[PDB]
Amino acid sequence: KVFGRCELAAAMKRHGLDNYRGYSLGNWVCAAKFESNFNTQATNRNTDGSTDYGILQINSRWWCNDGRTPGSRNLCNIPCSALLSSDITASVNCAKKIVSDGNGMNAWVAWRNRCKGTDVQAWIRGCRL
Ligand SMILES: CN(C)CCN(C)C
Ligand SMILES: CN(C)CCN(C)C
Ligand SMILES: [Cl-]
Ligand SMILES: [Cl-]
Ligand SMILES: [Cl-]
Ligand code: NA
Repeated sequence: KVFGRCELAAAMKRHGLDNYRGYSLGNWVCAAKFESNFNTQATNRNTDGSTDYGILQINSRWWCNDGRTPGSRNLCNIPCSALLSSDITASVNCAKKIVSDGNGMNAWVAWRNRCKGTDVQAWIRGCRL
C-alpha cells in the first residue's frame, strides 16, 4: 500500500508514534517519506547482505527475520515480511523498540540526513488529526 501523507500521519498517531520517545509526528512522517515514499512494500538490499523492509525500512541485521542474513538477530520477533503489510502495526511496534535503542531516530540514517534539524511539522501541516 502506498499511503497518502495525511493518511499515514493519522495511522501513526493512532498507533502511538506521536511524541514517542519525544519525537513529534512530523519526524516519523518525514522519515517514512525518505525511507519508502510511504510504500509499505518497499524493500532494499544493503551492502552487508541485510535487507530493509517496509514503510520505515527496518533492517534484518537486528530487527526481523528473513532467513537470509547470516549471523543476524530478530529483536522485534517477527518475519520481515510482516513489515510489508498494508496494516502498519508491526512496523510501528518494531520502530518503537528501535528508537528506544539509545540513538533515538539517528538509527534511521535518512532521518538524520534529511529530517533532523528541518521544519518537520510541515509533513503534518494541513492534516486533520
Ligand atoms: C526519494 N525519497 C522519497 C526517498 C527514497 N524512497 C523513495 C525510496
Ligand atoms: C513538501 N513537504 C515539506 C510538505 C508536504 N506536503 C504539504 C506536500
Ligand atoms: Cl511535528
Ligand atoms: Cl537470517
Ligand atoms: Cl532521543
Ligand atoms: Na534477522
